[PDB]
Amino acid sequence: GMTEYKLVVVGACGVGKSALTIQLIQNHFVDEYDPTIEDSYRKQVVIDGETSLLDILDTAGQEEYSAMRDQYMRTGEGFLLVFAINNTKSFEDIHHYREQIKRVKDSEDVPMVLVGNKSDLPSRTVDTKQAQDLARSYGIPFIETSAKTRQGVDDAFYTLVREIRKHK
Ligand SMILES: */C=C\C(=O)N1CC(N2CCN(C(=O)CNc3cc(C4(C)CC4)c(Cl)cc3O)CC2)C1
Ligand SMILES: Nc1nc2c(ncn2[C@@H]2O[C@H](COP(=O)(O)OP(=O)(O)O)[C@@H](O)[C@H]2O)c(=O)[nH]1
Ligand SMILES: [Mg+2]
Repeated sequence: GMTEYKLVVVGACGVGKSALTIQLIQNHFVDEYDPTIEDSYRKQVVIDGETSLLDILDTAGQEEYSAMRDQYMRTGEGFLLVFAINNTKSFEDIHHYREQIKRVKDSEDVPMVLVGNKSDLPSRTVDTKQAQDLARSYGIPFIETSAKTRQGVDDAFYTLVREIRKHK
């Protein structure tokens, strides 16, 4: 059929995973989205002239790391590592998410993008420099987003597709 990318949105509770997903899919900001609901949504896009379908998995719920769940996560082709720029713990968590993804994929070369969300807030506690430097050490792109204003949303997901398209 037509080209498909499975993109998995990860990161701590409350960082804006669901809001980023729904902004990408239907261009509206959701204020309240149940943190236990993990759903996927598919969107037709055109990225660098190539039509494709993005299958976006908005991860949620309990943090349980089992063989079956690992194998399910392994079906993701690229991962958005999302933290919130006003939540230092969510940034500290990022390496844990990354290491679990590498483990399940049996690869140190998995397509990923680091996303600092909630850029519209007055309350930053994570410096852009620190997140850029982390992403550089990982060899992956860094995007800042606001699911509220939509700034950076398409850049984050389309950058992740472009990372997948490099992947050997
Ligand atoms: C407040 C709820 C919420 O938004 N979230 C909890 C946090 N994660 C949800 C998804 N999750 C798991 O399902 C644990 N299993 C698991 C996850 C991964 C990832 C790191 C998500 C890719 C992998 Cl690779 C394997 C397995 O088994 C973690 C916590 C978001
Ligand atoms: N100001 C602001 N609030 C946001 C943004 N993204 C998410 N939120 C709010 O942050 C809370 C958590 O968002 P949610 O999408 O549920 O995060 P998730 O737990 O990672 O799925 C909600 O009240 C959202 O409306 C953002 O970019 N800016
Ligand atoms: Mg959610």
